[PDB]
Amino acid sequence: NKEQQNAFYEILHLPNLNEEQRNGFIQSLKDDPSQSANLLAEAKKLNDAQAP
Amino acid sequence: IFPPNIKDVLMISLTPKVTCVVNNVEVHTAQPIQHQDWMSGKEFTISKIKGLVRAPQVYILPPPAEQLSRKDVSLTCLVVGFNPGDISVEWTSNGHTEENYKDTAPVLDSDGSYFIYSKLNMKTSKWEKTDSFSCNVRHEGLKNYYLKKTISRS
Amino acid sequence: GPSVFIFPPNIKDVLMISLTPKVTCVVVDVSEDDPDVQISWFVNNVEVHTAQTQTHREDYNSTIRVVSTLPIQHQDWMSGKEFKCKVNNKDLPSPIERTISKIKGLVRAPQVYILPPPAEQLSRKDVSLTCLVVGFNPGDISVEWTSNGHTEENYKDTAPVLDSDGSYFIYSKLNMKTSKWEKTDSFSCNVRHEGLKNYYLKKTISR
Ligand SMILES: *[C@@H]1O[C@H](CO[C@@H]2O[C@@H](C)[C@@H](O)[C@@H](O)[C@@H]2O)[C@@H](O[C@@H]2O[C@H](CO)[C@@H](O[C@H]3O[C@H](CO[C@H]4O[C@H](CO)[C@@H](O)[C@H](O)[C@@H]4O[C@@H]4O[C@H](CO)[C@@H](O)[C@H](O)[C@H]4NC(C)=O)[C@@H](O)[C@H](O[C@H]4O[C@H](CO)[C@@H](O)[C@H](O)[C@@H]4O[C@@H]4O[C@H](CO)[C@@H](O)[C@H](O)[C@H]4NC(C)=O)[C@@H]3O)[C@H](O)[C@H]2NC(C)=O)[C@H](O)[C@H]1NC(C)=O
Repeated sequence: NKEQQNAFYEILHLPNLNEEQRNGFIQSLKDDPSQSANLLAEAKKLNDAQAP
Repeated sequence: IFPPNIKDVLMISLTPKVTCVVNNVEVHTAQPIQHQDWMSGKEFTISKIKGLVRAPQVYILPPPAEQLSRKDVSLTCLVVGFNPGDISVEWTSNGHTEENYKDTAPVLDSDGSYFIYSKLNMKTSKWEKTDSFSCNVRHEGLKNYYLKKTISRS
Repeated sequence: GPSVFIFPPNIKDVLMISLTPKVTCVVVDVSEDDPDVQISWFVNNVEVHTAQTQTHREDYNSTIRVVSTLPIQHQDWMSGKEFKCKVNNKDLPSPIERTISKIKGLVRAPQVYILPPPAEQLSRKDVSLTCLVVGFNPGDISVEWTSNGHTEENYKDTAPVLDSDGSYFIYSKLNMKTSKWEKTDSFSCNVRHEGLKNYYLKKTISR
């Protein structure tokens, strides 16, 4: 419930992710919210990677 | 043609649906949409119209003093200064959901924002027996899209 | 083709005797080329002729809007007489009738409470005074604000919302400077309703 929400809220505002990455991060998040913790970190670091 | 319910969009654990009664690419699953396709403004015709997007203040008002001599009282949740008008207020006592509430329409305030009032009726026995009442707001302006301000009797 | 809309009197005009209720008929999309429109009025199918009808140019879509206001007596509105407006034009084969009438039925006085600003809001530049009016039938009500005898005009209020018991509740929010909430000695919420003694009840608060 609560963890997988802050997940969704941050993933949606990560500014260097592209459409498809964000799209698949959510999908791969509402399908087994267990790894909500790890899926943030994953998207988090893939953002910094793709900064200009 | 209608938008989806705003609580359905601002929480990933629910499903927003566009009702006839996607950017010119056919989809064959009607009877439901991705939360992100609506927020970034795709055309379904209808879209999520953005404008100024201000975040609400959320205060709980207790029963007015004059009403506490009665057999029923009224909790008030005033939510102020938000945009767009679309918002979702709902009530809990600790963790169990209270649903004898009614709420007004979003009203345009003087600064072009919106306020909304929500009113939980309960027996006066319930107001002094139950330890917490929490009012639960879901606007896009809020962090995590969620906000929970709580009042207790004293 | 043109269309007619009918509109019931101002709840403030009804709940004060010195003032004068009016029923109104508005005609929209009257062609600029035939702005002549005939309007007859029928308080209980009795034709009446006191209707004041004006013809207006709607500069937005280049059409004519006709407005006929028939002033009425309190007792005929309050009793539930059925006011009717017939409207005939060239662009109307056979005319168009609108009818309106008060909803005689259940009536309940409101309770009226002033809610002080929430505790968390005392610290900004502006506060919010709440007037909670609950339990009234029918849904037509009037809430205004005063601080002593000086009328306050920065109020906004909600639609009467139907509560659970079949009553209407309503909220009126007076925003003000936080200096005003602490400077001024008394703020009054003032409700008019057809269920109150003298159609009026005043509730007043201090800091
Ligand atoms: C050409 O342009 C004009 C003007 O354009 C308008 O104004 C410009 C400036 C632009 O802003 C533009 O976008 C606007 O469109 C168009 O004129 C409009 O035409 C509409 C119909 O096509 C007509 O429809 C609604 O009328 C009622 C609302 O009107 C009141 O509120 C308006 C909002 O502020 C205001 O403009 C009006 O003046 C009017 O105000 C009130 O007037 C009283 C009399 O003077 C006064 O006492 C009162 O104080 C005052 N208050 C306020 C706050 O203004 C609606 O109620 C009405 O609803 C009915 O019809 C629709 C569909 O038919 C339903 O969805 C409704 O539910 C309702 O049906 C009734 O339902 C009830 C139950 O719900 C039943 O019991 C009844 O039997 C039903 N029928 C009746 C007759 O009651 C309309 O939705 C606009 O009012 C009208 N405005 C004006 C100013 O003329 C015009 O159409 C254009 N032509 C085109 C596009 O071809």
